[PDB]
Amino acid sequence: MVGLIWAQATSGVIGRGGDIPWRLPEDQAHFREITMGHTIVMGRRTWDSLPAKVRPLPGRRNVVLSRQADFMASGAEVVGSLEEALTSPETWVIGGGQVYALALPYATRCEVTEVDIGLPREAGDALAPVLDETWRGETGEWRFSRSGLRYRLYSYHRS
Ligand SMILES: NC(=O)c1ccc[n+]([C@@H]2O[C@H](COP(=O)([O-])OP(=O)(O)OC[C@H]3O[C@@H](n4cnc5c(N)ncnc54)[C@H](OP(=O)(O)O)[C@@H]3O)[C@@H](O)[C@H]2O)c1
Ligand SMILES: [Co+2]
Repeated sequence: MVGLIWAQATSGVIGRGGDIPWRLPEDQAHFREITMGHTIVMGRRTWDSLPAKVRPLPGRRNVVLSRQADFMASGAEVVGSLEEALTSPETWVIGGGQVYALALPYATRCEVTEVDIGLPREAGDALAPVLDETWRGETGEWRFSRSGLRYRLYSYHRS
């Protein structure tokens, strides 16, 4: 099983300026529950975005995709291709925009947090991947985050 997990604004923006323009503790807890114990695969830019104290995320095989053969991600594996990372029962791709697009052919699950923030797309933004007609979706109810933004979970799946 390869799954993708991400949070997006209603516009599809998932990242700006190398970070994320919101922070929902509830979504972080959801992310932790879904990924805990499994492989997590991330692009090098997303690894860069994690603070050194939080890196690697605990209890998970942290894998970083990079074309730099000498890139060092202390506490993580650095691989040059996505296929190298797929050696575990569950693999969660945790971003960013480039790696979501790269991993989508391998994917049968997408756990998507829609954040009710009106965030027009700007040049340089990272965006959520486009899901074609093979994906079947199940939508949760809108919830209030303590941060003040509403959010809802979509669970997309396909054979
Ligand atoms: N849920 C969310 O909202 C969420 C989750 C994660 C990240 N983000 C955001 O997403 C943004 C980063 O996304 P990004 O798209 O800019 O970069 P990214 O996908 O995180 O990492 C891009 C890097 O991955 C490596 N890479 C990409 N394709 C590769 C391939 N085919 N083979 C080998 N290595 C490859 C390269 O690393 P080298 O340059 O080292 O070769 C490339 O520079 C940040 O803003 C981050 O905060 C958002
Ligand atoms: Co699990």
